[PDB]
Amino acid sequence: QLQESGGGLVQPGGSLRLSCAASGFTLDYYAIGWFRQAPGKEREGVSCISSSDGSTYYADSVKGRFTISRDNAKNTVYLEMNSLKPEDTAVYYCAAEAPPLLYDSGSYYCQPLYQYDYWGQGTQVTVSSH
Amino acid sequence: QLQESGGGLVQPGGSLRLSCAASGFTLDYYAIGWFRQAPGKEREGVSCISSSDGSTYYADSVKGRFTISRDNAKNTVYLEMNSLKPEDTAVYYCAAEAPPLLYDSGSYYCQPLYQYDYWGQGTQVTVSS
Amino acid sequence: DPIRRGDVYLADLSPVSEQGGVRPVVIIQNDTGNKYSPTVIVAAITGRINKAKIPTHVEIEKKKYKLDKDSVILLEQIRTLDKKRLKEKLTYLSDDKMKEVDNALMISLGLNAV
Amino acid sequence: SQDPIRRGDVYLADLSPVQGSEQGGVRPVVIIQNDTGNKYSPTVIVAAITGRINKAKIPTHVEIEKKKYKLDKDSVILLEQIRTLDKKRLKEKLTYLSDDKMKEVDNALMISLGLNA
Repeated sequence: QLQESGGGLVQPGGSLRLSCAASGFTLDYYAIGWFRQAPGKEREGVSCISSSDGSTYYADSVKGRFTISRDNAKNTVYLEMNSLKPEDTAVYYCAAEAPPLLYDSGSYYCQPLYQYDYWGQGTQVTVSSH
Repeated sequence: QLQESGGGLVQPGGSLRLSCAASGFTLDYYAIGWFRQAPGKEREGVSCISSSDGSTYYADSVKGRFTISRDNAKNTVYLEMNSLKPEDTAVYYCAAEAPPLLYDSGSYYCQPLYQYDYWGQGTQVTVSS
Repeated sequence: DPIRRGDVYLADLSPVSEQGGVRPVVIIQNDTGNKYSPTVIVAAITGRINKAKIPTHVEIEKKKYKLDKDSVILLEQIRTLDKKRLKEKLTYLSDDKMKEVDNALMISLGLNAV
Repeated sequence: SQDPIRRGDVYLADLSPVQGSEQGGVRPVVIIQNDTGNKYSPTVIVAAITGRINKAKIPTHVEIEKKKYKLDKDSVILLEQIRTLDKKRLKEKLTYLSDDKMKEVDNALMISLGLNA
């Protein structure tokens, strides 16, 4: 179903690119969310977009550093993460919500409790220095 | 003041006419409600009318038997009580709400916990049966 | 008729991401206000979706409440209506279902903070 | 709209149009939706504020003293007058209500919606 990858260990200031591919359904008709789970803290919606490529939400902690983009030719969604910080260390999840959608609002699907239809397996992102 | 009158003792099936008169001010722009209080029982709005006389309310237990009407010329609001039953035995109060008014709904001012500006000393109504 | 809390009414909601159109709603105002007030408070019901994905939503089965589709009550989509907008009463929600609505309302209006 | 909408904020909001005993027009409102919804949802839940009356006469009304909260007049919060607004209707933020005042708002809100089970 929803396969994600791209995580790793990076030093502060580095960049990564997470990928989220779907097998068996078309992501272009779905709301897509990127969530991160830090140890001991609530799930945080970091970047979400409705099935329309024109209603994007970004968390204020990642505004200007993270970029979400859909590749309808590869049935894949990406989270480009630049200027990474140690506070970005978490397990990152992508998630897809099948239509019909109640709201054309990226922010609505980025709230912590939203139960998406499909979830990725998660990938660890670690940003640290000696 | 706000002064009620017309109570008394009647047998089942009798009739009464209560009056609610104001002195020193006019009731024409006020909302007026009739409330009754029975021993051991709670308070219920019997009949209420807004400042306009299009919206009138009657409690279900008095519909078809009680009639409210304001006599502006006499600065008085009457409650005509027909087909009186023993369950109508209570102390009857009238209350008046000065403008401004929020809603033009008689039922709104008959709800149990409305805080009226003025009210009367009540009149005893006894029916036995 | 009488208007009771938990009743499912067909109401003309237009004009209004606010939900609009002659749509089903559920009475959520207390019963004292449903008797004496000229207005009622209602929550929107939608048939676009069929699952409650956040705890402010409550599902209702069409096989249980004489309904068009499997619908979702949106306890974040609540509005006060003049009673003249209530057209036809369809059914009412059981005490079990209204308890979920009450809980969703507690979350939606943030009455859960201590 | 606003940038940080928080529960208890008093916003100038556009309510036009309404019909009947509903409260409409550009008027002050109080945000009563939880702060997670205020952040992520496209809409907010508000209770209407009126200046036509300034004293609370029923249990679902809460007063606002203008000598405390910077309003035109002493006003009344109408917890029987609730509606969900698209966030674009929120014009200007006037102020916000204190914790003690929102306690009264919460009580009237529980009475209004019959949350006494």
